[PDB]
Amino acid sequence: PVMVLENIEPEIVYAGYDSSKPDTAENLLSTLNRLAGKQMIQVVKWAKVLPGFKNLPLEDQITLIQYSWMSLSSFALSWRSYKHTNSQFLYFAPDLVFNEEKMHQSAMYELCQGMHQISLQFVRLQLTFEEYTIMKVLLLLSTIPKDGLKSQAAFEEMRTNYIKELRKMVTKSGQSWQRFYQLTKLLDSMHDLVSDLLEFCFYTFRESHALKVEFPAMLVEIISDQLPKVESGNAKPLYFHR
Amino acid sequence: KSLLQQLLTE
Ligand SMILES: C[C@@H]1C[C@H]2[C@@H]3CCC4=CC(=O)C=C[C@]4(C)[C@@]3(F)[C@@H](O)C[C@]2(C)[C@@]1(O)C(=O)CO
Repeated sequence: PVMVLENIEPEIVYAGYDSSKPDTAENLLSTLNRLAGKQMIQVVKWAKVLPGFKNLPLEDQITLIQYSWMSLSSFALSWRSYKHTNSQFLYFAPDLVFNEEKMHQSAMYELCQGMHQISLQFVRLQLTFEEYTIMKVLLLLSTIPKDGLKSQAAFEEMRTNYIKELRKMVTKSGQSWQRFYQLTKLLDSMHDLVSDLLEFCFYTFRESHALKVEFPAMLVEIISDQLPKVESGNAKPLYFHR
Repeated sequence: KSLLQQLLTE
């Protein structure tokens, strides 16, 4: 599956950001949401051809993408931050890199700091691309409905196979045992982060009109379905620890 | 047909 993940890995997406324009929160947040829309088209194309995922019913595929989109987006952001800047900045796109200054102007400074902490962890662990690609699949399968999916057994089989796949990757001991522990603790830490990101996302989505924070059609459809489920307690995060 | 539906059933 590791060779498959390397080939289907989505190419970098440009924000189309103009650096000579004013750094207002409305402009910054709207640019990032339009970027999220373009990135998510690739994410869904990547998901569609994943070994095992293609065997889940379409309704379970939609549920998993709607629950995990924020986690996949933040994890990929930290991956680019690590690979292009050695986790000094938040590399949203090649033409949109956040420093402390942009973080303050985006009106989401603490959440940016929270997303930066994950990039810092990637530098500390010296995360490999192979480890990253399996962890991304585990994030796609990290949240399910409270009453489970339509094909819960098929889901559990796929997820166990990807956990085993991560164990096989780190065994390439002692250090490999500590690595599996550290990579799975890092996966669980995404739940707390994503909970805070979605809180601000849901607020800006509700207050889109007053705030003038644009959302592309891709994000409107996902958030319209996701928001009622999360807010009513229908989401069930899956943890490796606790 | 939603955008997620379209992209998963191409
Ligand atoms: C705090 C939230 C979390 C944000 C997201 C965090 C993860 C992310 C990484 C990217 O590479 C591009 C866009 C996204 C996916 C994002 F940066 C934007 O979409 C804006 C976002 C939703 C947010 O700032 C808003 O709600 C703005 O409305």
